[PDB]
Order: sequence, then structure tokens, then C-alpha cells
Amino acid sequence: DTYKLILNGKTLKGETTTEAVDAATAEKVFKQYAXDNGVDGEWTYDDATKTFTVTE
Repeated sequence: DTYKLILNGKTLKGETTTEAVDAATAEKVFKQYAXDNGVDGEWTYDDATKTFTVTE
């Protein structure tokens, strides 16, 4: 299904999606994407909304 990543970083801000079979695939894309974008913050996940949040 479609999973969402909400980025609230110092310089990086946005919302992206990915297509994954499960959230624990989605996390290991998002936790790559957040690497590529040098994001180092606190992560939360809400299953009801299939949304990841990372906050520097």
C-alpha cells in the first residue's frame, strides 16, 4: 500500500510516499531516503494513517 513520510528537518521539509508491501519495507525506503538527505531526527510511525514522521 501507499506509505507516507513527513519530514520536519532544519533545512529539509516535505512529504513523500512509497509503495510497499508492509511498513517495516517502507521504513527501511524512508529511513534510505532520510541517509540521502542527511536527515538525523526522531522517528514516529502511526499505523492508522500509514505515516512516518521524522523530526530533527
